[PDB]
Amino acid sequence: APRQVLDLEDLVFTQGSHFMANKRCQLPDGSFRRQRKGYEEVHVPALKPKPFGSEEQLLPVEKLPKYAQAGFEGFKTLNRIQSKLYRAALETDENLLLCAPTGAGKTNVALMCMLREIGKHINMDGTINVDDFKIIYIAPMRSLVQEMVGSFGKRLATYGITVAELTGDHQLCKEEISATQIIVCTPEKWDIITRKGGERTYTQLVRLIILDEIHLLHDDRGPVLEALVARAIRNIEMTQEDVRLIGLSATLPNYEDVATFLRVDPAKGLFYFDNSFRPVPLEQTYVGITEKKAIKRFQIMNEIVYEKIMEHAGKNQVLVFVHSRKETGKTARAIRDMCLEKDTLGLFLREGSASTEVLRTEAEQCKNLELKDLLPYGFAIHHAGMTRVDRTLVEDLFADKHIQVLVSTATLAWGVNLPAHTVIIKGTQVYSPEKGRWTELGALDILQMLGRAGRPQYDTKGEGILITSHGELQYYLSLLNQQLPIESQMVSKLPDMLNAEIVLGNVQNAKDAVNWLGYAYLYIRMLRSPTLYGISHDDLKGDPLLDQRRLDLVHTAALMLDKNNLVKYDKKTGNFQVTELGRIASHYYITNDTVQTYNQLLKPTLSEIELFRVFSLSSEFKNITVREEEKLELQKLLERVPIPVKESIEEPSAKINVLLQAFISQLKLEGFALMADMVYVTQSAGRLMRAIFEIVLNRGWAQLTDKTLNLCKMIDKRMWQSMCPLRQFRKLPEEVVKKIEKKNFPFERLYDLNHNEIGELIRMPKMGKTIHKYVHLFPKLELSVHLQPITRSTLKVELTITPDFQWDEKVHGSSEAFWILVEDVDSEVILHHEYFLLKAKYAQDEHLITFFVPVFEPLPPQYFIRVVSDRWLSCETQLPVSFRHLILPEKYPPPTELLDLQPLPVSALRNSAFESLYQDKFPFFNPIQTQVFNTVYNSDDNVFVGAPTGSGKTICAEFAILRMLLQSSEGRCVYITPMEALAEQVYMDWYEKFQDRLNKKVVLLTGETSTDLKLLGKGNIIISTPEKWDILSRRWKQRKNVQNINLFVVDEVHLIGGENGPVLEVICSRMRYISSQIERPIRIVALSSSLSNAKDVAHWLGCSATSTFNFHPNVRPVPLELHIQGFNISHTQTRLLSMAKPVYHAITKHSPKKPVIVFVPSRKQTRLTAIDILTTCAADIQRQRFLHCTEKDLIPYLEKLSDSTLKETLLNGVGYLHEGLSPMERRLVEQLFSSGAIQVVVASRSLCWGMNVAAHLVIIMDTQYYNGKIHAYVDYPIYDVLQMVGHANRPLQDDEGRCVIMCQGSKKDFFKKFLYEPLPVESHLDHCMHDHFNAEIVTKTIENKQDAVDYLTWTFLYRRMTQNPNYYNLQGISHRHLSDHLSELVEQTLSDLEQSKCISIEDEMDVAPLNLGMIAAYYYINYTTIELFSMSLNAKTKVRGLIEIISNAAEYENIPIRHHEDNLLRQLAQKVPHKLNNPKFNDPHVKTNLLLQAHLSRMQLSAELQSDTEEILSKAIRLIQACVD
Amino acid sequence: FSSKTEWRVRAISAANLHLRTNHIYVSSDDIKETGYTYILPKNVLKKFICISDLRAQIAGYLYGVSPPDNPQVKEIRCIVMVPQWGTHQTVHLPGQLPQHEYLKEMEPLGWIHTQPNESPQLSPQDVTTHAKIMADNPSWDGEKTIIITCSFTPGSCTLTAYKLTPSGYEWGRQNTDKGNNPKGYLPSHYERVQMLLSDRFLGFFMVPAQSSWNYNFMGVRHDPNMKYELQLANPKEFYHEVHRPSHFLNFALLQEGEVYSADREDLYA
Repeated sequence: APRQVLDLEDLVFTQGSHFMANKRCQLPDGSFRRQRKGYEEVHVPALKPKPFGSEEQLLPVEKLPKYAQAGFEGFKTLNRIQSKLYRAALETDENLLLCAPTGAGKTNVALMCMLREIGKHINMDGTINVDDFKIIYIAPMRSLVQEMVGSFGKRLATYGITVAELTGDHQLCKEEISATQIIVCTPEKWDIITRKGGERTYTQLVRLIILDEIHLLHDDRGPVLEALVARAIRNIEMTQEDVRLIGLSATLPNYEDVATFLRVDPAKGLFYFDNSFRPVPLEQTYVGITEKKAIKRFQIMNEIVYEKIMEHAGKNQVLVFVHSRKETGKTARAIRDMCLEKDTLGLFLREGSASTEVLRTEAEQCKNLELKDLLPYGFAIHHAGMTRVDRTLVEDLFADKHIQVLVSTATLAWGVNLPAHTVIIKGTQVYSPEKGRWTELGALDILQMLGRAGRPQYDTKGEGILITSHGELQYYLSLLNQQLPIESQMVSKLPDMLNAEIVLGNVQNAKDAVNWLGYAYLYIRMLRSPTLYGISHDDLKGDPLLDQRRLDLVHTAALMLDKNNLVKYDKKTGNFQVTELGRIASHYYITNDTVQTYNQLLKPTLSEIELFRVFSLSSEFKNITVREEEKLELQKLLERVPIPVKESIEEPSAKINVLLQAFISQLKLEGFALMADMVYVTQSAGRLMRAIFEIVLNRGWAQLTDKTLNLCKMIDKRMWQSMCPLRQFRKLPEEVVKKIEKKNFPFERLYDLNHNEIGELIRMPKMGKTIHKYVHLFPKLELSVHLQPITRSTLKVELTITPDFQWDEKVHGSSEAFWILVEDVDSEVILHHEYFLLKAKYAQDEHLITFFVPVFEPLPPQYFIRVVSDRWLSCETQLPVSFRHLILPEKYPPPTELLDLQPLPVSALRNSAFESLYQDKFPFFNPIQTQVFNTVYNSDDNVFVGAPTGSGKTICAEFAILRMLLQSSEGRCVYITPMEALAEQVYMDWYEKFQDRLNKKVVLLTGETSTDLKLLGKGNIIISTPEKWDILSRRWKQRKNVQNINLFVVDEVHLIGGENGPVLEVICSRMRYISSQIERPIRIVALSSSLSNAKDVAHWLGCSATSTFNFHPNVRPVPLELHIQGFNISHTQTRLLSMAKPVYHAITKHSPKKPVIVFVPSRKQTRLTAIDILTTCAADIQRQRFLHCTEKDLIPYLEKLSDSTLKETLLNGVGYLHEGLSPMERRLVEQLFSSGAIQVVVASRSLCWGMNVAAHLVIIMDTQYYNGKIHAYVDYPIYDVLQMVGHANRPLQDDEGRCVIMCQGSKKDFFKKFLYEPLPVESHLDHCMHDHFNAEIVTKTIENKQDAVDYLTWTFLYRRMTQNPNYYNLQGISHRHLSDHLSELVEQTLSDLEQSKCISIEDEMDVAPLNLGMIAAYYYINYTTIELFSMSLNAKTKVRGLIEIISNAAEYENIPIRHHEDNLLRQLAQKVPHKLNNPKFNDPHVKTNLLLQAHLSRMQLSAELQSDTEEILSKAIRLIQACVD
Repeated sequence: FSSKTEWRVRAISAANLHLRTNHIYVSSDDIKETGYTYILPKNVLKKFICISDLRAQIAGYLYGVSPPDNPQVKEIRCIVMVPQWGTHQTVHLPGQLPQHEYLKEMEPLGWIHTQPNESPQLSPQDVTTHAKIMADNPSWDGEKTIIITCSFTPGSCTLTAYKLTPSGYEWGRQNTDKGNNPKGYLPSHYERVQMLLSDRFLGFFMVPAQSSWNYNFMGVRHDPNMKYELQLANPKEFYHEVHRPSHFLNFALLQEGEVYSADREDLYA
């Protein structure tokens, strides 16, 4: 049924955690009410401990398991309750709930629950190996977290397990806390950090989470804990991998409800203990005051304090918790002046004059605080404000009982643990800047501070006295005796909670939303007490499961999120869509009203003056108001602020604004109200300002993203930029800083000065050294740029960041963060931006970032490349990129129109024998083919056909081949493809197409010169890869089998653009030269993808424009739907992980029932992604949806398998393909896919080229990959990406084909631009140049410099140079410009070649090959290689040296380095015959040395590096022989 | 200026300068026709208006070339900002002219400056300034270089373009007195010239190398003989934090103020 909208206002509980859901309470046993004038006073006695059960004893630290016993030292026996549940603690993974009173020592129970998991992973020869598990301890308070990590560290240190607080900003400390286990945090911290995904790299390594003080469910903070646990549970149901959950709570009813919530089996998992189990029995005193007038009340409570304190003035100890900072000492001195007004009565707090150590209190005299007044007498004060160390010095004084009266704050109860014989809580009311008013303090605050009552050791029984308002007197009884219900405040926050779940992708639609809410505490409470939660029993009967209420609920949240633009959700589908605003909102924990306020208020043109106002309008501050009394000070503050507020008068906006400024300007405030307020404002300000920055940056508005990041920094650091950056190093003296600020000497001018010159400015030379340290500690980047135009629309930028600063991890820490953003001409628009992060290891290593930027019609004077530290203030470097000399490429002519033709039947070629190899495959040729046909088949001339991959150009080549077939019986044809994989793929087809049916012999070239020579000339069709056809055919003059070829075919010629392109270029060019000399024409047919500059390629390869067909990517036999998915997570693991769910969804959306291929960045990633596809397949409630046959049919195929997981993944219809799989395994998977048995295959990226099985939908996951050599990720080569995309083609059946490309934020626009447009292609020969000139000089094809220039004119480079001169660093388009350029080129190539002794240059004109060059050319070895050889090999060199010398060879630097191969190769290098001299383990030469020795020692390695070994060996012998020579 | 209150009024004012940006007027008056005609790309104009202030004159130096085969029109392709400070009626900028590589390709066309109150004449301070540049610089051609005065009209901006006449140039070379009415000043000294705004091409900025351009907030740090280098990057706004160090360097505080309110509540990260 259709949902209905409801009001969430009257449906929440105001004054939460003070709620008191029950309106009735109970006595304890001996309790009495005695009412006095103006105040009722209630008394309850101490509880009576339950008598020890029959044969129930405590457990010593002996009789519990061997390992766990460690770290319990100092403690001989277990507490009664600890001893009660230790069994279920260490013997079961069953979830726990304990309810036990404050003081029972609950922690040490949970500790055991940890020591179990710590024990779950253990080894004999090593203990507690720590990369298997991590534990999460959630504690309610900060002080408690701090101190807990403090003591937990000490305790667990015997194991050497590393436990730390999670205070980390996300990015700097993740890789830091990566190595951290058992991490302690506040529920909130865990929630943001999970919303960002900092957790999703941690999880699945988490077997245990502790919820400590889980009764915080009742607090306003409650919804957070509810959000955590709900997520954890709802998640476990998907993953099927479980987690222990250990709840700790104060003793309160609703225990079974919290049990249901934590999925604790009540049978074996539930634990309850009542208030009688408090170790020190508690006598409770509660005095409620009836006085309405506060003026009289502030007397009455004083007097109650006095009488109560004089009651204990004998031998005993009192502790006063005031909720004020200053009143800690205002309460004291009142007691003092009263005791003086008592005529020295109440004094003598000791056993005598000298007795009880009054010299203790007197001799401690001089101290930081006001204590000097109080200490001579019997009492003192404690709190965080006045001192640091003297707090510890007071705590020492209280423990030893030299002070029997101590007045303090709640942070003393929450911090380091000391009790008091009797404690007294004054007033219970506090000031809430969040609520804008005063309110009674929280449940946990009293519970904590009154649970400090009585000592465990020196005490018999404790008492406590709560002085409150009579109206709340009932409430505080329902707590400290278990009357109080624990209820959920979840409804208030429901819209914010829902958003963040959509943001994480954990809820797609309304249904998933109700499913989620079904995991909430509020759900079980709405179930078991509908009467309270707004459900009448009749409509509850009408809907027992609350399906319709949970549908109504969340519908209003959906509407709220839609109205504020966090989500786009239409009522019809019930589906949600996230917006970037929504993500920003979730990530900063900012409410959805604030975020829409920002959406409407924020505009590009905002001044700082206005930025502050917009900040002040944040809905988070809604209750902050301006009080009459403080409007006196606010005015003064208003005139002492730097940023004009004056837009606003006194109203909340002004107060909040002037407050933020006051905090940044570092100003102290007289009023207490304002202080607390300011604190609130500034603490929330970080997240607020940051979400502003993120938004305004995503929009691209340059100026305001500057103003906002700078504000962020100014808040973080508590200073304005106008102050010296040296201040962010707190290590520095204040007077020195102020001194350098005195004289104005711009900061970046400190680098020029040495240690002495620095001190000379401020005339404080003694400081000269130290200052210098800091100046060079301050993060500094220098940056260079290499810019080349790609198309008239886009330029390419290579930014080289070189660290200029000295790294210190006690300052810069593990990582340093920088935004690089390229801004347009006016510094107005941000054309592009990346988050660049330089890790610890890599300071001093220059990082290379490559990115493209657009240019526009009024070509501008320059762009700017800005780089700025995230956290660091006043730390920035700008780099003007000037276009003053830029020469943009010629705009590219329109692609030849696809004519509308009668689709050609196979019946065209009058040859029947030809028709046979087509007709039973497809009835008609596609429009591309039919348009090319007459030209390529019926005519003899050179053609060029570009069409985007998947267009069928192969049979276009086959046309020309058939023509040649008619031409001559013995007619010879050579066919080239740049990819060896693609080559074998062609050979398998053409061998059956020709040799089988047409009897014409078909061959495929190989490594060896001899065998290859013999191969051609016997064959009609010679299939080869550019390198094979370079070495052979360089010598072509002598080999008649090269010259006599009829047809020459270049497939995928656009690949010229990529590396190992020059060799392709050079062989096609050479081919032309041959056809020049042979006097017979040799037809050339070239095939490319869509090429913008196809004209040049054709002109080069000698095609008339009339026979040139260049088609637009929109011309494809089967139309393609391309979608690009941006992910804003830069850290690659997190990104890759967070695109897991979208993969499944991309299938269910775009191609639910049709074949799907998924390409992945890693060899291993293929497994993992097949798994994840299966585990989130369960989620859908739909299992094995991708398997189209029964399990009985797959058995014959599965018998052939080694890999055990592959069996599983295949069993559910997935399966994967990669490097390590046996060719039989691969063939099998391919068979299963194409036959239609399995609907989805995950494949390694490397297999994009050589894969013979196509699909309907293709999903590319994460276009970067990892390179060990520079230790960075690098983008997929574009042609690869286009190939993967072309792998969605199924012309036989589908009317469409689909592709989803999930990539990083940076890389989004690039794909949006270049996947749709035809591609430009440029020559690389200019760079890879020497080898060929050398080889050609050897053949005497270049006899002298002139011949060299002439040779150059036969190339594609020659063509392109004048087309886009700025790319080749040619500065003009002119004649003598190009001429001078080619001249300088052969000049330096021949020089460099002569320097290397590969050639001799005579008269300055002629050239001749020398020994070296001759060798090089003969064996096809890089010239630098054999030069290295030449300076390395000496008279005394032997195999030890020959190993390393042959290893350093250039052809071995193609060997790559994988993820963490620095340890792997070290472990191998340890055990090899020859060690090395301080080897770097990311260097491929070292790796090939080690792999080579490994091969010589016949060591069997992993197949991963074994493949590598085989490749090394392939080319080894040649190199060796060259050494012989 | 009052140096306290005077700073802030104008400071929150200038945050609206970008509003002017889209209402501008250009003097159309009698065209000599033997003269050059200057085209100003609109983008640099916008940005130049946006960095300015409504009291202190800021100035910028014009650099451009004439389009191929069209020698009688000068496209202004670049504005250079140098260390400078203004009065309400004039602008003090240093003796050194811009030297830099991106500039070598173009010729100097003169300068442009903001003019708090609109006057239908070239202020004596200007003709004198210009002549005195020209005296010391042969690089500047009398006939080719101009003064573009950009005045702030209500809610708007409005601009005119002047050339010195030789009478004017001589007077100005000679002139000492910088008052608003010097002896021997004449309307015969200057001439209006033809100028057009354009959206057809984009101009770019050159800006000081180790500092920014705006010295108004440090007058003692500015000198006629001061030297500077340049870079390709845009100007910061007038009241930008950097131009104003003395004000962000106002902190006199003792750290222990932080002792008060030592309740640290954070709980988030």
